[PDB]
Amino acid sequence: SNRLDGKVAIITGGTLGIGLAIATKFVEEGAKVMITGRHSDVGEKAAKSVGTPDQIQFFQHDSSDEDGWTKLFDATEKAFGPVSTLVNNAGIAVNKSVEETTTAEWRKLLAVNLDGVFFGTRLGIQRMKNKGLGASIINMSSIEGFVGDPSLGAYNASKGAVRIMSKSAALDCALKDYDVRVNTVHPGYIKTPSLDDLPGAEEAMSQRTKTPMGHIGEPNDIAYICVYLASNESKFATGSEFVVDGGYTAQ
Amino acid sequence: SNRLDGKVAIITGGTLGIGLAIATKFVEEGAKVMITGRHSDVGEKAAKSVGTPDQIQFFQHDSSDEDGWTKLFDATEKAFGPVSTLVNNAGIAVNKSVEETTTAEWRKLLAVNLDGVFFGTRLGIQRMKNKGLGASIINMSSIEGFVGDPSLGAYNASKGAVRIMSKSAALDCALKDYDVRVNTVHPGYIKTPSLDDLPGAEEAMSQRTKTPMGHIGEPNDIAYICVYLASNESKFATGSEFVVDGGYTAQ
Amino acid sequence: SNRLDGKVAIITGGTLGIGLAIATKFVEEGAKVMITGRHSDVGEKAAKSVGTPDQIQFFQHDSSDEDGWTKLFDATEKAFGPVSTLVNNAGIAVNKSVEETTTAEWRKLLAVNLDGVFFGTRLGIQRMKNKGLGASIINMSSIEGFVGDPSLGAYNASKGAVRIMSKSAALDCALKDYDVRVNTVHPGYIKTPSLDDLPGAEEAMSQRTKTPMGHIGEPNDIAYICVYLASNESKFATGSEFVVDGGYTAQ
Amino acid sequence: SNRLDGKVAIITGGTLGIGLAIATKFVEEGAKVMITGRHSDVGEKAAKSVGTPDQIQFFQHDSSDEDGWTKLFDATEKAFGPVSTLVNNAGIAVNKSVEETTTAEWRKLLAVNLDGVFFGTRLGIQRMKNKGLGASIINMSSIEGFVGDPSLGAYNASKGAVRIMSKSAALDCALKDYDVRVNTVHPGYIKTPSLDDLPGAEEAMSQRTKTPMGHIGEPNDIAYICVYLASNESKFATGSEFVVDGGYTAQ
Amino acid sequence: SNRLDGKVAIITGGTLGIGLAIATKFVEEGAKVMITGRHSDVGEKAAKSVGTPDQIQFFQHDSSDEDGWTKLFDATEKAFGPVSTLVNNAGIAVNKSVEETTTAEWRKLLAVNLDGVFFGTRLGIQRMKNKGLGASIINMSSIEGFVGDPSLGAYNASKGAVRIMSKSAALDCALKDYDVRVNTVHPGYIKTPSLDDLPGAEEAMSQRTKTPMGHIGEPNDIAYICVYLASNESKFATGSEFVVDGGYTAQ
Amino acid sequence: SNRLDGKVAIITGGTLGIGLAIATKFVEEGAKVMITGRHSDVGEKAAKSVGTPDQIQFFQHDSSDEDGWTKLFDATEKAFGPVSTLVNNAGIAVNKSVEETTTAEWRKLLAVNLDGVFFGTRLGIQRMKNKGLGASIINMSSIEGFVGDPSLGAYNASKGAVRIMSKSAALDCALKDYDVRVNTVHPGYIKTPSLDDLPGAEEAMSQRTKTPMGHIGEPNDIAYICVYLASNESKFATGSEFVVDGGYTAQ
Amino acid sequence: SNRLDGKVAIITGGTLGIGLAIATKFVEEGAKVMITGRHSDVGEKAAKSVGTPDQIQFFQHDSSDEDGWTKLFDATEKAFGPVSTLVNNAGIAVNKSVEETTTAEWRKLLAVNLDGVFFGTRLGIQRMKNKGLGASIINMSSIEGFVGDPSLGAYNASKGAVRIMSKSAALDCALKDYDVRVNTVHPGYIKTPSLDDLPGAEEAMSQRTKTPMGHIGEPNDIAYICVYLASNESKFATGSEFVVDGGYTAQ
Amino acid sequence: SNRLDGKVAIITGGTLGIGLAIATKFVEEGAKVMITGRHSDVGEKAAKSVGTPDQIQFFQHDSSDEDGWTKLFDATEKAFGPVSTLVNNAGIAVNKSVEETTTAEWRKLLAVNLDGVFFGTRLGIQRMKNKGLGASIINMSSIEGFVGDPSLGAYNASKGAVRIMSKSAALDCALKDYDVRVNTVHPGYIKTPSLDDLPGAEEAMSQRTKTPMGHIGEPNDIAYICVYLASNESKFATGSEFVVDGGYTAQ
Ligand SMILES: [Mg+2]
Ligand SMILES: [Mg+2]
Ligand SMILES: [Mg+2]
Ligand SMILES: [Mg+2]
Ligand SMILES: [Mg+2]
Ligand SMILES: [Mg+2]
Repeated sequence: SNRLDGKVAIITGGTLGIGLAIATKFVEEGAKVMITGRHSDVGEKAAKSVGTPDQIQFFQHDSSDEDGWTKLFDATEKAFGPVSTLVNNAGIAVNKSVEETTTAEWRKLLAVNLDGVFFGTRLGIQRMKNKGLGASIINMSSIEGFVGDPSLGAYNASKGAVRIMSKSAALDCALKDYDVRVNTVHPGYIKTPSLDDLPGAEEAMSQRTKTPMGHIGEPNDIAYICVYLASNESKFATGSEFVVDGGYTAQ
Repeated sequence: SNRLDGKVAIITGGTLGIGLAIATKFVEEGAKVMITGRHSDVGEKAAKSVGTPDQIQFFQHDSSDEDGWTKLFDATEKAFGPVSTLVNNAGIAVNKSVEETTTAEWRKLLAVNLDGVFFGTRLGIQRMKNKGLGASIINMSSIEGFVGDPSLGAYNASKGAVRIMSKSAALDCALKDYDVRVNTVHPGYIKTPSLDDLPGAEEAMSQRTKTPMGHIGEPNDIAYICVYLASNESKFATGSEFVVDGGYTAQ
Repeated sequence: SNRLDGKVAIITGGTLGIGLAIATKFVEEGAKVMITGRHSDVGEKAAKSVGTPDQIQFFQHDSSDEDGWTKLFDATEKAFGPVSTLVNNAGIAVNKSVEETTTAEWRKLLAVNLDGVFFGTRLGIQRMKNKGLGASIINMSSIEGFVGDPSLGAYNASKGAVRIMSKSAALDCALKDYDVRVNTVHPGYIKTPSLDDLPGAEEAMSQRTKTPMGHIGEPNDIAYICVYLASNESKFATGSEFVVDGGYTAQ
Repeated sequence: SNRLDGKVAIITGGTLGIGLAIATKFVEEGAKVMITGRHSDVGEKAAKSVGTPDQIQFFQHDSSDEDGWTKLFDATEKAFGPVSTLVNNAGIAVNKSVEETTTAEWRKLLAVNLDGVFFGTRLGIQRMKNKGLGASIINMSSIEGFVGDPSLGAYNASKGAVRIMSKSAALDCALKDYDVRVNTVHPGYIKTPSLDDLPGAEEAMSQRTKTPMGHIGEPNDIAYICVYLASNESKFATGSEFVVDGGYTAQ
Repeated sequence: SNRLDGKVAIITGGTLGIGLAIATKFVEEGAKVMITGRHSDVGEKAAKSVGTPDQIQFFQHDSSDEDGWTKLFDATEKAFGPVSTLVNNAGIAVNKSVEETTTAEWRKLLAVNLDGVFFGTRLGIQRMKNKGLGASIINMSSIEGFVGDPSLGAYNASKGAVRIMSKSAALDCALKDYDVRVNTVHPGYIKTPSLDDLPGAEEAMSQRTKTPMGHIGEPNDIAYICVYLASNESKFATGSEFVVDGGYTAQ
Repeated sequence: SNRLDGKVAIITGGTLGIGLAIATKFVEEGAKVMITGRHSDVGEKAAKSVGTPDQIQFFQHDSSDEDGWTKLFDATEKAFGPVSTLVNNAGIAVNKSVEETTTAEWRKLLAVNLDGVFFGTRLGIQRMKNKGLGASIINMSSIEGFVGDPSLGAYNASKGAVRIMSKSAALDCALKDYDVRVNTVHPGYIKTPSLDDLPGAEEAMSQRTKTPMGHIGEPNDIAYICVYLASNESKFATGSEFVVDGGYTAQ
Repeated sequence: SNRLDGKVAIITGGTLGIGLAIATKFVEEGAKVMITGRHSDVGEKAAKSVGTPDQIQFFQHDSSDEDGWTKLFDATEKAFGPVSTLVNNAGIAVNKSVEETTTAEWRKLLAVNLDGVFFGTRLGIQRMKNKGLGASIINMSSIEGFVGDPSLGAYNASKGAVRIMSKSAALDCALKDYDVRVNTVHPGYIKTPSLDDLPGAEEAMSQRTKTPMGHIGEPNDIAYICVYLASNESKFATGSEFVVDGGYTAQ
Repeated sequence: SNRLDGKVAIITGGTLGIGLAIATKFVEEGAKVMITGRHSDVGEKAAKSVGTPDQIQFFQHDSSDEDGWTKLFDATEKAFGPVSTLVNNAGIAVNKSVEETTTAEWRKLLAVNLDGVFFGTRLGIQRMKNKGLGASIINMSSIEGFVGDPSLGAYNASKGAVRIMSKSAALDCALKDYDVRVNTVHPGYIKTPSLDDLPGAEEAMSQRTKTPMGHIGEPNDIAYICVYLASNESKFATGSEFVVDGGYTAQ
């Protein structure tokens, strides 16, 4: 324990599901955390349920709002000191094939899943570089950044852009000695509130033809791999992809 | 010869460089072609230099214009009959790291390199499916869809989105028996007019630490692989990536 | 036509299935060919069925026989002149998991699928370099060099070694200006005699959960991609992997 | 701490370099360990330097000795109880291109780097399955299982086989509910004694064109990622590849 | 009473403030109403507080979502029959001068105040024309569509676009005999929840130099003028502007 | 109904056309009315046709007679109690351009259309202020107070003066807390007897280039807008212009 | 310079304030001018102070004298040739609300501000039409022809009539091809002798709540806009209003 | 002449039509000018045809490109010194009713006609304020910012936003003593290259029912009014609208 001693972390969309589990384990390991979300009653209840205000707080912010990113970092710095860790987790999904995707659907999904991650990654580098913090940016992609799905058109493009954009960021901060690492995490199917939104997807993706283990994962499975990437145990890991999918992409 | 017997092809950005070479070899192999571009004097001169109006014509169209895509297909169908082949080639580049990319730069590059390819891929599936044409959509990505470059931030995201979005399209048309194939092509550094725009990039990317062959490629190197993917010799190839880079990604 | 003008090619295991199709299309495109195999009566009948002795001949040779490789190159050079093209095609498969694979089974498969390809690649570089031939070595891997299968343990290991060993050879001949290219081809499931070793594989791999097109391929699907790699159209392609699998690895 | 509570681990080649660091961190986290090697005086000194005989012991064994693998499991089970974790770490390297590799060199490297890993993986599945141990087999590959190097011919082939063979094992134990996970670790260049086999490799691979961070790693960088894969935090990770290379493969 | 006999109305942003007052008086006068909003708990409570489900219901919808507009009209038609009245009320404000407005602020405000009104006005004409319904589209502009305010830059542009765009719509449906009227409403300062968001604005805008009446208005003041424009008493009014501002624009 | 509960209204020129319709609807909504005119036999018949003497009565008075205005207010107050509402409606028109207007024509039209409205507005403020009546003065202007007509010279000037003079009165009664509101109504072309003064005006102004609806209005179209302005629903409306013209001024 | 080459202009009330400045700039730009006024000693001194008798002269005339208008045109034509330009500038103001305006005050102001402008506009059209002069009539209105003031009752009415009457004249001379243009100028508060009629108006109208620039204008500000309207640069401008008020009417 | 002595002006879209005429007259009056456009051959030819490089130059720039605005001002400052005048002229049109406007058409027109004008107005204020330059921003709206047209939906909204946004800018720079004036110009129909794009619109808009003068204007008609607004003759004019339309809006 205390594998994240002295760290200051922002976690976008950390009030439910995967992000909420990441926040819980981060606090358990010594970090001070700021979770974000769009609904404030859910968000404040989530922060209080994990710990005290000097351990974790909430900040209402839509990841696609460019102006909010500056206020988010200022607030976190004011409460806990300089930020050392960023988890770009907030994202959404659309159940459409490329052929049947409306232009409205296309723009709204990429505004969050791609533009938002770019806004945070870009400002994270500026604020955390050259400060001896052992900085780490963790961008949440997916197995849909490796393989395609016939009814996840815009989502496939979303996560593929994230996959390769982070490699470019990682190289720039390593060649320039910024003391910032960038890595991507690729979950399989995990039981979260948003997966209950796609009816019957859990049973379909628990078949052996899809997930060889015959079942899907839990939010803590993604939390543990991000503790590794946020801690100084991973000080030699940058620009790499980490897959936790129960065998999905192995076949 | 006549490996593309009876085919009807649209090639976006086919008035210079890589696209112009693709158009030349397509006509040489029996196809009827419509090249697009933004400058009309250059475009008409390019079409006439390759062949007669019953072999190839020009259509002024910005790939990021959504309304133009419908008029482009209607014009090509009126001149040559139903379209069977689409090459999503038009793209642009920005010499910026993720840290130093303005939001304006970000939006303009993705409007062409990602939104445009999506507009054509989406409408191509609708117009070419279920017609016995042996249809083929060829999306131009890059080696920057595999590896990152520290000063090609938005470009890396552009080509990564293209890489995985085409896999989703390929699966949807195969599971539904659409008679449409989708594949991506990943060139290395090729001597084109736009590469002279980035000063001294040719000599830098001809070092052995970058391109093991000690030199860069020519536009015909990309033309030949797209004749294969457009012809019926590749009738079992869909959702795959084809790299022609002189060894860049092998090390 | 005559895309392989003036080329001299060795094709191991060219008396059945994929190799016989490669040999057929090579002769049709102007090359002169020497196919190998272990049974000589089938082999002589195979050569005669494709063309006349001044177009194609047969040479009895076990791919795992190290000393025979020198006699194979000497015989082919004597009949047709200096060899310019090598296709390491001969291979076998066993339907066993890693847990239940005997050491005897393990050793015999790697002797053919790995040692044999190494014997040919090593001597091919020595014999074809620095002669202005536009030489090309094509090593036959598989989709099983990309993904795993629970009942193809030793076969998976063989084909993964071929995938990465060819990258090393390709880099060495490019950095040293040898005028030799090395590339790998990765077929999906193809209807050949070798499918009798995997009982029931055609029906099993024709499900949509396996091959999205709902069917498996034919030997000519692999022949056409090897015409491209053997011809000078691919003079900028080295160290790359080319997949023709009907969508198998895209999901 | 005690992230490896109650685990029993075998680490081949755990008397130097990476393996010794894995053994050190395993004991620190609660596991009981048996390290192997060929020289017994160094091995006994190595075990004693890490802890007491009830924490860690040594067993003289050549990874290529098939019969010794059964005695290795019997000895470890007798001292500590049933084995739950296996790290196939022992390996060697040779600085030779494919063109200039002797058959003797080829056979000896694959006997250790490939046959040895196969011997352990095969018997590990048999001995650890269906016992509620939360078993985990970690096979040591490399970045040379992803990209090629012009002077690592046989080493590239070895490590590529390990990469894809482990996927096959992982799928078999997940589809059959064996309670065994299989994953591979791919280190970059790490300062170990084994670097004396590649002369001048530290200075060569510390150029920015090779490792973007401008330096190579230390053995503890690989130890921490193997603690994650050996613990139950990774219970949803199987058949995956984890890269710790300082940015090497991102460009 | 029953001045709106038999009418079916959609009111965007009708769960608070001005829109909520419009909805209340509409139901009181015989109309059947569907109010929209982004927060569903507030929205459902608002609908129930005004009347029964056969008088008024709620529909969660962001006016800037183009796809939602079609579902909004379908839902209202399913519950109450064909829609006859549309009130484009939802809007937001930003306290910035033109000089100090960020591009992010600019785009977000116009996405709601201009794009949203255009989406509803465009689809309203298509759905309500040529059906004998006595249709009426009421677009909510402001006094800031007549005069400027030094710290309401984007808002001034928002409401000015609405003012003149509705004139074009009104003329098109009158020249074509569509039986659809379009008019704009221009409130002064009204005590609503969003006016409490701009601190001290109420006291500042209640000075006689600003509002000659020495006080600001109440939500019912805007409700009554929209009952007139929705009823058949205004059957000769189209393309006109109606100001209720307590004298603001008279001086 | 009873939207004008307890109100006492004077309507000049209420024996024909627009004024008679205003009087009719005023009584229907609870007000008690005194209509004026110059011919007494028509006037008495008009009053009786609308209702009983305790609802509406007639008073012979020329709007340009200054002394008669005091007797008009005294008579109305004696019959119904204190007056709360005034509609300055009486007016006439002449079909002449500025170039060909006689001074006699000029003086007579402004004596009625301007001097008369001034006489009533001035005395209305004096008599109705500071009595808690919710007083409202409605001055009848026209679209000819907004745009010009080449053959309505003197009429244009009259109606433009009314438009801006009422703004001045409205401001004075709001700054001084008089409890009196002043507003103007601007009708388009309405079918009344007064159209005999403009020969052929109905057919001329019913062209689409003039009134977009293709027809002119009826007197009730103006009556309804004056019910709103006379009732307490408009208690926040003062100094404003309300146009009911069938789209005339929108183009 | 000489922007008014060959023009002959009458300027009513050109012996003080705004008119004297218009006369000064007119002569400087080549026009020959006749200024009018009621006091002849001031008028003769004013003419002499601007230039010589062959450039500018004086004519004693009260703008409300109808018969004098014919002698004014005859005198000016005799001295300089046919008149081409008329500026209806003479006007007066009274500081009274509508409620407290005497009928005597009302009649005298409209006799000058309205009847006088009508007398000149009517005869100007008759005398200047159809002579190729490029004629231009400029009627002086005010911001008080746009907005109301609580203590400028009769003045507001005068200036509103001028605003709309000039539109009617402008249309008549354009539809009939008279070669006469009519336009209005609307000044803000300007420092002139006429400000003694509104006591304290300079300090009152220099507050930022009134004139945003914090000061009032000078007579030359109005002279320059009348040079444009009198010259042939404005040959496409007719029936329009030109405001020079320091921002007064923008808020 | 030299009414624009010592001024430095940027004119967007000044290579054709209205802007080209504005540039010509500006140079004639002493200003130094930088015209912008998208086509560089047309643009350079336009600059040279008006004057020498020390009088006028060209700068390729799309007004909708946000990044280009900073480079445009820097270039003009480098060639001529600090900029004092900005003319936001570049705009485009779409021939669609609100009902039949595609979302693509809507976004593209507003990107130029509204976003572009905002980009220049915002940066113009920052660069020209508080420098004693007598700065002037002239925004090109239209008569379609006053009245509507049934087939100019997006254009009507474009010009209405411009009309009211400039009022807000004018007030902010006057209240803060910025020495910057903002005004809008509203042309009628003018014969330009883009008006020949709408076939037969010239004859339709030259009818007396549309333009009372029976003809349309020429580019110089708009040039002259912008010389007035750019010169110090208009130092008291801010936040006002200037119409030159041949009587269009007067009826
Ligand atoms: Mg986008
Ligand atoms: Mg797969
Ligand atoms: Mg690399
Ligand atoms: Mg009009
Ligand atoms: Mg005002
Ligand atoms: Mg917009």
